[PDB]
Amino acid sequence: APRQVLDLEDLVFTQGSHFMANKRCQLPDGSFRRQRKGYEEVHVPALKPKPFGSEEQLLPVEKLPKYAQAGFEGFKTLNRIQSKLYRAALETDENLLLCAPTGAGKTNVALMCMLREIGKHINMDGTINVDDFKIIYIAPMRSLVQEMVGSFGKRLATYGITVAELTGDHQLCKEEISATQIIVCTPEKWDIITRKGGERTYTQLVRLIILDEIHLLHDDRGPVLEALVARAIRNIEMTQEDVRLIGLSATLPNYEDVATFLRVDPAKGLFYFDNSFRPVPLEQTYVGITEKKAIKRFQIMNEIVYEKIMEHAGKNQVLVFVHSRKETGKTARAIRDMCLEKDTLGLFLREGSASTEVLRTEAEQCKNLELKDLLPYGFAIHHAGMTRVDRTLVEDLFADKHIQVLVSTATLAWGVNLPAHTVIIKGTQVYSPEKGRWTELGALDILQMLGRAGRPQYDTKGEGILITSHGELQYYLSLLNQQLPIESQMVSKLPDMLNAEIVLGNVQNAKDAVNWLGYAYLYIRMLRSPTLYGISHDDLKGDPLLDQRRLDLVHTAALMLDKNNLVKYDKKTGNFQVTELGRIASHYYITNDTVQTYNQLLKPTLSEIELFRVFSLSSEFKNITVREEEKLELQKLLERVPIPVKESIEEPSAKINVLLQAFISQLKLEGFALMADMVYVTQSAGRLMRAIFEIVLNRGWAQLTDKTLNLCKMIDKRMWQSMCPLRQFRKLPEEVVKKIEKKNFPFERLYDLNHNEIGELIRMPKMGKTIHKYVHLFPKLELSVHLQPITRSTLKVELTITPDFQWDEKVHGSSEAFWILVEDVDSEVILHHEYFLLKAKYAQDEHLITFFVPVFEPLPPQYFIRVVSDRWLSCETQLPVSFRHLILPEKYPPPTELLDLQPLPVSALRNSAFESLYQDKFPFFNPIQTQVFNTVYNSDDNVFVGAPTGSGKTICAEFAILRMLLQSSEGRCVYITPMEALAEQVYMDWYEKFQDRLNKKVVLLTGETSTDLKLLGKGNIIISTPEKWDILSRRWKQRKNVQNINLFVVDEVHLIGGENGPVLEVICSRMRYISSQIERPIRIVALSSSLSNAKDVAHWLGCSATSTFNFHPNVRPVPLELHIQGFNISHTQTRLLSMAKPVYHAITKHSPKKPVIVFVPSRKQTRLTAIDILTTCAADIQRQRFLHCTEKDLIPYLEKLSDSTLKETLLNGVGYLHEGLSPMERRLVEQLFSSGAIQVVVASRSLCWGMNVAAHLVIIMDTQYYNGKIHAYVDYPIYDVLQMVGHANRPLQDDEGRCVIMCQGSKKDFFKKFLYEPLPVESHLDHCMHDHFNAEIVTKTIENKQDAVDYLTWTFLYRRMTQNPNYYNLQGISHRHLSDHLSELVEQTLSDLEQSKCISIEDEMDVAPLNLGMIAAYYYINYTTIELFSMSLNAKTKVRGLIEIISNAAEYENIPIRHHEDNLLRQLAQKVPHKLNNPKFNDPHVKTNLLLQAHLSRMQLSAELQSDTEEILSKAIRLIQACVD
Amino acid sequence: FSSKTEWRVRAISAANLHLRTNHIYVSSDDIKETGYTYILPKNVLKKFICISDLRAQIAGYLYGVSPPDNPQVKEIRCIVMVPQWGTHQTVHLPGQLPQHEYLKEMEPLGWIHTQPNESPQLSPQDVTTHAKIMADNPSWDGEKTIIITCSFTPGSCTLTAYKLTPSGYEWGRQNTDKGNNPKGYLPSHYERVQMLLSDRFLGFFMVPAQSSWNYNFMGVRHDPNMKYELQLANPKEFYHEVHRPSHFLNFALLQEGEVYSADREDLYA
Repeated sequence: APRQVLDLEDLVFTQGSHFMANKRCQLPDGSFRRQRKGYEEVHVPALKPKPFGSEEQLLPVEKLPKYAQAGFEGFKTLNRIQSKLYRAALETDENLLLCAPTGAGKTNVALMCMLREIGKHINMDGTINVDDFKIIYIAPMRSLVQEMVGSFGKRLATYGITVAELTGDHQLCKEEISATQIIVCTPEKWDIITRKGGERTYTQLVRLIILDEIHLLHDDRGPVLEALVARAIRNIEMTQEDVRLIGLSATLPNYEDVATFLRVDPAKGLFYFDNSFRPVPLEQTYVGITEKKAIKRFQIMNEIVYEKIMEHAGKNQVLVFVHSRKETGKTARAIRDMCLEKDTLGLFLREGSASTEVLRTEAEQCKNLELKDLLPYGFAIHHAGMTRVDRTLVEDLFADKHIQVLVSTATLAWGVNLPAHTVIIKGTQVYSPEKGRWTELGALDILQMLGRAGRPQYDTKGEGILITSHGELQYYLSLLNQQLPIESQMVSKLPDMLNAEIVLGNVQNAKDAVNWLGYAYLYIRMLRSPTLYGISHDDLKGDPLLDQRRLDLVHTAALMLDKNNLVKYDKKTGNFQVTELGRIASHYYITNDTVQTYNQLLKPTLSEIELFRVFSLSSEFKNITVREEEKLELQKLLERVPIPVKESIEEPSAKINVLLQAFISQLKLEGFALMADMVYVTQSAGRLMRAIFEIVLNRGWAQLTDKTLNLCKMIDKRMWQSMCPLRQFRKLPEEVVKKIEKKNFPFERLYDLNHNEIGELIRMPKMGKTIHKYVHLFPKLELSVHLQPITRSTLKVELTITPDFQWDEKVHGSSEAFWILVEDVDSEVILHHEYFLLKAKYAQDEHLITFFVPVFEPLPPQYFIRVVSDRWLSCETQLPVSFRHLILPEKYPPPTELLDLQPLPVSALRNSAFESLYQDKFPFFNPIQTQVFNTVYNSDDNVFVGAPTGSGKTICAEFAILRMLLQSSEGRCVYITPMEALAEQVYMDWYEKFQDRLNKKVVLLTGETSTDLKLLGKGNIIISTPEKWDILSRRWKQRKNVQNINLFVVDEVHLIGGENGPVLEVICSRMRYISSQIERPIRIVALSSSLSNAKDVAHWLGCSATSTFNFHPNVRPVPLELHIQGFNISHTQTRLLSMAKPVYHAITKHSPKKPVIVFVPSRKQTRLTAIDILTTCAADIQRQRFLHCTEKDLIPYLEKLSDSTLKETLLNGVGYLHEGLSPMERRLVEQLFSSGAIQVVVASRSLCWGMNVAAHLVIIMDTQYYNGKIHAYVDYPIYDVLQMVGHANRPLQDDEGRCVIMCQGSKKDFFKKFLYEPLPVESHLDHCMHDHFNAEIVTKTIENKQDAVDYLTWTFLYRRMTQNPNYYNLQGISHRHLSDHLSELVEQTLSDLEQSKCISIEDEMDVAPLNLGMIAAYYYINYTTIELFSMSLNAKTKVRGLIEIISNAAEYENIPIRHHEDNLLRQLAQKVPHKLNNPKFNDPHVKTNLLLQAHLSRMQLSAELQSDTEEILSKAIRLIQACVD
Repeated sequence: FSSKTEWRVRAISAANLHLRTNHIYVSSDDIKETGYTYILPKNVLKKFICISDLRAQIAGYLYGVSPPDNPQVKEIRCIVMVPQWGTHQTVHLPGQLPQHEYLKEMEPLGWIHTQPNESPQLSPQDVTTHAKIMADNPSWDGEKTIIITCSFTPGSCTLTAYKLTPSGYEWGRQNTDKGNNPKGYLPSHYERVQMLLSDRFLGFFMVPAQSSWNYNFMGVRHDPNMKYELQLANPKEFYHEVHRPSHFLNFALLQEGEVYSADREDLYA
């Protein structure tokens, strides 16, 4: 049924955690009410401990398991309750709930629950190996977290397990806390950090989470804990991998409800203990005051304090918790002046004059605080404000009982643990800047501070006295005796909670939303007490499961999120869509009203003056108001602020604004109200300002993203930029800083000065050294740029960041963060931006970032490349990129129109024998083919056909081949493809197409010169890869089998653009030269993808424009739907992980029932992604949806398998393909896919080229990959990406084909631009140049410099140079410009070649090959290689040296380095015959040395590096022989 | 200026300068026709208006070339900002002219400056300034270089373009007195010239190398003989934090103020 909208206002509980859901309470046993004038006073006695059960004893630290016993030292026996549940603690993974009173020592129970998991992973020869598990301890308070990590560290240190607080900003400390286990945090911290995904790299390594003080469910903070646990549970149901959950709570009813919530089996998992189990029995005193007038009340409570304190003035100890900072000492001195007004009565707090150590209190005299007044007498004060160390010095004084009266704050109860014989809580009311008013303090605050009552050791029984308002007197009884219900405040926050779940992708639609809410505490409470939660029993009967209420609920949240633009959700589908605003909102924990306020208020043109106002309008501050009394000070503050507020008068906006400024300007405030307020404002300000920055940056508005990041920094650091950056190093003296600020000497001018010159400015030379340290500690980047135009629309930028600063991890820490953003001409628009992060290891290593930027019609004077530290203030470097000399490429002519033709039947070629190899495959040729046909088949001339991959150009080549077939019986044809994989793929087809049916012999070239020579000339069709056809055919003059070829075919010629392109270029060019000399024409047919500059390629390869067909990517036999998915997570693991769910969804959306291929960045990633596809397949409630046959049919195929997981993944219809799989395994998977048995295959990226099985939908996951050599990720080569995309083609059946490309934020626009447009292609020969000139000089094809220039004119480079001169660093388009350029080129190539002794240059004109060059050319070895050889090999060199010398060879630097191969190769290098001299383990030469020795020692390695070994060996012998020579 | 209150009024004012940006007027008056005609790309104009202030004159130096085969029109392709400070009626900028590589390709066309109150004449301070540049610089051609005065009209901006006449140039070379009415000043000294705004091409900025351009907030740090280098990057706004160090360097505080309110509540990260 259709949902209905409801009001969430009257449906929440105001004054939460003070709620008191029950309106009735109970006595304890001996309790009495005695009412006095103006105040009722209630008394309850101490509880009576339950008598020890029959044969129930405590457990010593002996009789519990061997390992766990460690770290319990100092403690001989277990507490009664600890001893009660230790069994279920260490013997079961069953979830726990304990309810036990404050003081029972609950922690040490949970500790055991940890020591179990710590024990779950253990080894004999090593203990507690720590990369298997991590534990999460959630504690309610900060002080408690701090101190807990403090003591937990000490305790667990015997194991050497590393436990730390999670205070980390996300990015700097993740890789830091990566190595951290058992991490302690506040529920909130865990929630943001999970919303960002900092957790999703941690999880699945988490077997245990502790919820400590889980009764915080009742607090306003409650919804957070509810959000955590709900997520954890709802998640476990998907993953099927479980987690222990250990709840700790104060003793309160609703225990079974919290049990249901934590999925604790009540049978074996539930634990309850009542208030009688408090170790020190508690006598409770509660005095409620009836006085309405506060003026009289502030007397009455004083007097109650006095009488109560004089009651204990004998031998005993009192502790006063005031909720004020200053009143800690205002309460004291009142007691003092009263005791003086008592005529020295109440004094003598000791056993005598000298007795009880009054010299203790007197001799401690001089101290930081006001204590000097109080200490001579019997009492003192404690709190965080006045001192640091003297707090510890007071705590020492209280423990030893030299002070029997101590007045303090709640942070003393929450911090380091000391009790008091009797404690007294004054007033219970506090000031809430969040609520804008005063309110009674929280449940946990009293519970904590009154649970400090009585000592465990020196005490018999404790008492406590709560002085409150009579109206709340009932409430505080329902707590400290278990009357109080624990209820959920979840409804208030429901819209914010829902958003963040959509943001994480954990809820797609309304249904998933109700499913989620079904995991909430509020759900079980709405179930078991509908009467309270707004459900009448009749409509509850009408809907027992609350399906319709949970549908109504969340519908209003959906509407709220839609109205504020966090989500786009239409009522019809019930589906949600996230917006970037929504993500920003979730990530900063900012409410959805604030975020829409920002959406409407924020505009590009905002001044700082206005930025502050917009900040002040944040809905988070809604209750902050301006009080009459403080409007006196606010005015003064208003005139002492730097940023004009004056837009606003006194109203909340002004107060909040002037407050933020006051905090940044570092100003102290007289009023207490304002202080607390300011604190609130500034603490929330970080997240607020940051979400502003993120938004305004995503929009691209340059100026305001500057103003906002700078504000962020100014808040973080508590200073304005106008102050010296040296201040962010707190290590520095204040007077020195102020001194350098005195004289104005711009900061970046400190680098020029040495240690002495620095001190000379401020005339404080003694400081000269130290200052210098800091100046060079301050993060500094220098940056260079290499810019080349790609198309008239886009330029390419290579930014080289070189660290200029000295790294210190006690300052810069593990990582340093920088935004690089390229801004347009006016510094107005941000054309592009990346988050660049330089890790610890890599300071001093220059990082290379490559990115493209657009240019526009009024070509501008320059762009700017800005780089700025995230956290660091006043730390920035700008780099003007000037276009003053830029020469943009010629705009590219329109692609030849696809004519509308009668689709050609196979019946065209009058040859029947030809028709046979087509007709039973497809009835008609596609429009591309039919348009090319007459030209390529019926005519003899050179053609060029570009069409985007998947267009069928192969049979276009086959046309020309058939023509040649008619031409001559013995007619010879050579066919080239740049990819060896693609080559074998062609050979398998053409061998059956020709040799089988047409009897014409078909061959495929190989490594060896001899065998290859013999191969051609016997064959009609010679299939080869550019390198094979370079070495052979360089010598072509002598080999008649090269010259006599009829047809020459270049497939995928656009690949010229990529590396190992020059060799392709050079062989096609050479081919032309041959056809020049042979006097017979040799037809050339070239095939490319869509090429913008196809004209040049054709002109080069000698095609008339009339026979040139260049088609637009929109011309494809089967139309393609391309979608690009941006992910804003830069850290690659997190990104890759967070695109897991979208993969499944991309299938269910775009191609639910049709074949799907998924390409992945890693060899291993293929497994993992097949798994994840299966585990989130369960989620859908739909299992094995991708398997189209029964399990009985797959058995014959599965018998052939080694890999055990592959069996599983295949069993559910997935399966994967990669490097390590046996060719039989691969063939099998391919068979299963194409036959239609399995609907989805995950494949390694490397297999994009050589894969013979196509699909309907293709999903590319994460276009970067990892390179060990520079230790960075690098983008997929574009042609690869286009190939993967072309792998969605199924012309036989589908009317469409689909592709989803999930990539990083940076890389989004690039794909949006270049996947749709035809591609430009440029020559690389200019760079890879020497080898060929050398080889050609050897053949005497270049006899002298002139011949060299002439040779150059036969190339594609020659063509392109004048087309886009700025790319080749040619500065003009002119004649003598190009001429001078080619001249300088052969000049330096021949020089460099002569320097290397590969050639001799005579008269300055002629050239001749020398020994070296001759060798090089003969064996096809890089010239630098054999030069290295030449300076390395000496008279005394032997195999030890020959190993390393042959290893350093250039052809071995193609060997790559994988993820963490620095340890792997070290472990191998340890055990090899020859060690090395301080080897770097990311260097491929070292790796090939080690792999080579490994091969010589016949060591069997992993197949991963074994493949590598085989490749090394392939080319080894040649190199060796060259050494012989 | 009052140096306290005077700073802030104008400071929150200038945050609206970008509003002017889209209402501008250009003097159309009698065209000599033997003269050059200057085209100003609109983008640099916008940005130049946006960095300015409504009291202190800021100035910028014009650099451009004439389009191929069209020698009688000068496209202004670049504005250079140098260390400078203004009065309400004039602008003090240093003796050194811009030297830099991106500039070598173009010729100097003169300068442009903001003019708090609109006057239908070239202020004596200007003709004198210009002549005195020209005296010391042969690089500047009398006939080719101009003064573009950009005045702030209500809610708007409005601009005119002047050339010195030789009478004017001589007077100005000679002139000492910088008052608003010097002896021997004449309307015969200057001439209006033809100028057009354009959206057809984009101009770019050159800006000081180790500092920014705006010295108004440090007058003692500015000198006629001061030297500077340049870079390709845009100007910061007038009241930008950097131009104003003395004000962000106002902190006199003792750290222990932080002792008060030592309740640290954070709980988030």
